[PDB]
Amino acid sequence: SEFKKKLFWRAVVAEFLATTLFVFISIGSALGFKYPVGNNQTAVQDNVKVSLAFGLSIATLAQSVGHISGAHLNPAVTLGLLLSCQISIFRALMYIIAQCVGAIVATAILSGITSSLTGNSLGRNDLADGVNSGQGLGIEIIGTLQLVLCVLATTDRRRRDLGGSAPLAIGLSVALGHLLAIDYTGCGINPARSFGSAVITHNFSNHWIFWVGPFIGGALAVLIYDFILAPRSSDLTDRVKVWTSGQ
Amino acid sequence: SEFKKKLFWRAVVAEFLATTLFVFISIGSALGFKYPVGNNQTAVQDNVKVSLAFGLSIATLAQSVGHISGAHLNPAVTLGLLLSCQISIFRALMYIIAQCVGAIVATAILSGITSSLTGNSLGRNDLADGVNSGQGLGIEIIGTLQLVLCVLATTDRRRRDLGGSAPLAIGLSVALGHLLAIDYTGCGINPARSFGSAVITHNFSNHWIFWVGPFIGGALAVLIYDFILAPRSSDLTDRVKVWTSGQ
Amino acid sequence: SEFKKKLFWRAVVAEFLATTLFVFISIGSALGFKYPVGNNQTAVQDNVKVSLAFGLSIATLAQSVGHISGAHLNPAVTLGLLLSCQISIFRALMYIIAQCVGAIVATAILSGITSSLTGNSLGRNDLADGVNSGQGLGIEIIGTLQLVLCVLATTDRRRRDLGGSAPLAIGLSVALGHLLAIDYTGCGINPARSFGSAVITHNFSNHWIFWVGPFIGGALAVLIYDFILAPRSSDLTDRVKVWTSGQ
Amino acid sequence: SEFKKKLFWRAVVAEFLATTLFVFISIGSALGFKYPVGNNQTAVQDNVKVSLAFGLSIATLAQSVGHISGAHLNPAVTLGLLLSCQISIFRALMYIIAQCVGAIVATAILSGITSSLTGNSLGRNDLADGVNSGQGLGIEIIGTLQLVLCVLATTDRRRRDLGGSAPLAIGLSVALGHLLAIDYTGCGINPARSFGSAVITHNFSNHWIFWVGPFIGGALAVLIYDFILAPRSSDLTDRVKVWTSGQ
Ligand SMILES: CC(C)CCC[C@@H](C)[C@H]1CC[C@H]2[C@@H]3CC=C4C[C@@H](O)CC[C@]4(C)[C@H]3CC[C@]12C
Ligand SMILES: CC(C)CCC[C@@H](C)[C@H]1CC[C@H]2[C@@H]3CC=C4C[C@@H](O)CC[C@]4(C)[C@H]3CC[C@]12C
Ligand SMILES: CC(C)CCC[C@@H](C)[C@H]1CC[C@H]2[C@@H]3CC=C4C[C@@H](O)CC[C@]4(C)[C@H]3CC[C@]12C
Ligand SMILES: CC(C)CCC[C@@H](C)[C@H]1CC[C@H]2[C@@H]3CC=C4C[C@@H](O)CC[C@]4(C)[C@H]3CC[C@]12C
Repeated sequence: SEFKKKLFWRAVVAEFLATTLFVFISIGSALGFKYPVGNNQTAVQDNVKVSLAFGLSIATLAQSVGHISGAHLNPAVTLGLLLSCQISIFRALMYIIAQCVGAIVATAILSGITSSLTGNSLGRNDLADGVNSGQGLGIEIIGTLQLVLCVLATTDRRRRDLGGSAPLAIGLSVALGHLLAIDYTGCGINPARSFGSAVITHNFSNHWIFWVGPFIGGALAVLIYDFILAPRSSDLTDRVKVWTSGQ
Repeated sequence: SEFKKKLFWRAVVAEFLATTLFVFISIGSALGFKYPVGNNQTAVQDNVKVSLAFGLSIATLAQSVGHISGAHLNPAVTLGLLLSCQISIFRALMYIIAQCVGAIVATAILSGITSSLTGNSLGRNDLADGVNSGQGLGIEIIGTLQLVLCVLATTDRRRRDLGGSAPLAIGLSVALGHLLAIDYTGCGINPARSFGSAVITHNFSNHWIFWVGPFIGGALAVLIYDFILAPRSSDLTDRVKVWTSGQ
Repeated sequence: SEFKKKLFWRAVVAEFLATTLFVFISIGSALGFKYPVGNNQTAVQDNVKVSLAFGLSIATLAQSVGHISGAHLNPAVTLGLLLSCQISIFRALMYIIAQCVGAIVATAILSGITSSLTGNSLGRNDLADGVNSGQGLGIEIIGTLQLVLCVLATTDRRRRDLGGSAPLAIGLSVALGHLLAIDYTGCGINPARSFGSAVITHNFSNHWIFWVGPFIGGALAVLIYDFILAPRSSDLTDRVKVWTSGQ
Repeated sequence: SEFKKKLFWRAVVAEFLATTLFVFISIGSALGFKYPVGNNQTAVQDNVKVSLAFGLSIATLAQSVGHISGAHLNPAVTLGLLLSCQISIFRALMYIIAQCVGAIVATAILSGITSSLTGNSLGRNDLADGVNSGQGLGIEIIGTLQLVLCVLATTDRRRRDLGGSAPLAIGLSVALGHLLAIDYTGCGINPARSFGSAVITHNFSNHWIFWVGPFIGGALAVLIYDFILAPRSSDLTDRVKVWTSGQ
């Protein structure tokens, strides 16, 4: 069905390119504070700068490819939309693969560009001092929960009171998550974004947190928005059939 | 009437969950500047970061549950909407109870997560040096007045010139209040948000300010918007009947 | 005509109250960096905080009273709308008087609240070191020019491509002007806002700049938008009659 | 055709004036951190302030002259719209000339205003220490690519899901590019903006990067958005005829 449709592959390529741009721009803005290399200054990372960079990248790329691919740009958001029965399993898998490949390519290109930084971590997400696995896991769970909840509520298609720009809302949610989690874990929040940095830097220390926590948060957000707050008056079998049909 | 309706209880649970997420994310972003614990640095709290975190949390959760619960997320805003005769007394009481419980739960969860911080105040609102009870009370009154005025003017339902995103407007109002009041009192502005921190930290010093001042500001905003600027051409008895009817 | 209409006086009172809230909140956020008084720290004023406070105050109060008074909140913007023949002369004079009185009241209330600050200038706009009268005058002219141009283009009523929130656009224009002019002159940009601080602090040094420059910028913006970019296909006599008719 | 139309010349003058205002305000906000001159402090440039100034200037001027000139304000964006066959070659050339002249005039006026700064570079874009020609070229390419992609996707005219303010989206894209590239190259991103500073400061060191990289990024964005993601079902000859017809 969707395997032989041109629009599906265009959406996959759009997700790949937009994830590449998002990862590259956001991590490049995150690593900007270490420049100039020659100037010896005790520069402090600005959380507002990085959070706004992530949020505006999400908003801009969502405005770019919302009508083309739905503007997922996150394996956790894609998995949440799969669990809310909006996209097919094959589409979700292709989106996750494209996002991971794009993040890896973007991180490699940035590491080539930012090769002058000694000991460059390429914005790799890791636990800060004083934060163990459980606390960072909970922070990631809450951030991805609010992000997936915002995504689900924005793309409900049953609401006539919606106003403003949906890409702006998604970007502000991402920026909120970053303002929350940068000081704690660097705000992984995106399994592809952390996975690309882990692959390029050859460091997978505490990498399971940024793949499990976002998925748990997305699943909790789906459970809440679909069975507590705004239930849908449809049979479960029909929504399960969307996984094998994609419509 | 509303006691036996499923939608009312779904709205109450939505208010509870959204208040939990708001309090947790906002206070976690406020306490982020103290990390890493091992690194001994004279870190300075960024007011822009905390104000944007509060505002974007308000905007995101309002976008999430506006069609479900009305997106109050504030005992002062709920009391103002009660005094403007838009919601029933029972609904207002349930919203206040849910917001307080959610704030307490969020503060407890964050204190569990942020247990590594020595002498962690959990973002407890208190008077700064040089500010007495009256000055902080006035600052809180003005901030809650502008917030409740924005909420009332946005949800007027008689205006056809409204544009953009209403959750964005509410979030920007909250961020404005925080930019005003963080340096003075930490911008309590929300009786549930301060109440949860006071309960968890077992400190109620000058806690009456953050419960009286927001209520006074909300009442003043209701009085202004309903009897000076945009009066409603309806009898007072019919609006009083909304308290016992909820319609 | 308009002297005996209730809506005109409600609009005047709305302008007064919104200008009071704007001046109070914005200057209070500007003076926040000097707290705590007891703590001896070399605190540096954050231009982003003050600019965002001014912009969000403008946006929130415009969202509050746009349908009531038109949300001028600036003697320069009011004079520009008078010169673009949208409001009457009496309405413009009443708006200017109300804005000045509200700014004076707000500055007095804040000085009462911020009395603990030694040598508190109450956010009085003055020329910085290295900037003479001409340079600050030009900066104020450009800032008010872009602000009045944005106000005129937003409230054109002939454009069907308008989107988003107009109060948000006006607030972002104000924040842009502040990001431009805070380091130079403190971004007066509003004759009432500077006038209130000058009256309360009993200091009128270089105060003519903040009353002449904004007016010149507004007049230039009106001239441009009405005779170079988007001319109106109406006789000049009919537009002059709006000054004595108000319709 | 368009040479004898008044609206075309009004659009050209609007582009000139808006580019002048954009360059002047943005570079003035960028150079604000060096004041006061007499006060000897180790002031650090705030990237958030400069990025927000650029973005809000773009958004405000786009809101001002979108219905008049299309709000290009960038030779790279104008070239991208020419390559996407939306504007004529003569219109693109006139827009580029007007933008360059306006940027030169704005930089000269600001240098007159900011003459008190010793060794004032007038915000001239140059490679930072540790960044060679290739890395800065790639950063500029990516920033202009995302900017032109956002511009093309926003002004598609085939999308009915668009919401919010398009000038706000363009301004947020510009602010995102600045948050990315300020630490690396100062975020040239606009050939006119860098060209004016280079002409006024009489320094063209590494100036080819800020004229080649933005053009490459715009061309890549046009290629992507027009042949990979959202192809148009029209013959190439008809779109080529727009270059000589302008319709
Ligand atoms: C992503 C695309 C569209 C734009 C960026 C690609 C180009 C400009 C980038 C990507 C990889 C980069 C190279 C990566 C590594 C190095 C080694 C270093 O010692 C000198 C610079 C050099 C040789 C870089 C030059 C610029 C470069 C070729
Ligand atoms: C709110 C939900 C959905 C997510 C967060 C819940 C989980 C991940 C949090 C909440 C309470 C947390 C615990 C609170 C206290 C402590 C004691 C400390 O010495 C080690 C960590 C530990 C044991 C935390 C581990 C993580 C934890 C269990
Ligand atoms: C504007 C309205 C709605 C709210 C603010 C008004 C009230 C709370 C403010 C305005 C003026 C203020 C007073 C101004 C001056 C002083 C003197 C000082 O040594 C102690 C505090 C005291 C006595 C302030 C107390 C609080 C105060 C009374
Ligand atoms: C762009 C327009 C609308 C507003 C700005 C124009 C005016 C106010 C500006 C532009 C050029 C400026 C002059 C440029 C250079 C100098 C030399 C210096 O030693 C004293 C100030 C002085 C004499 C400036 C005074 C103010 C000035 C005349």
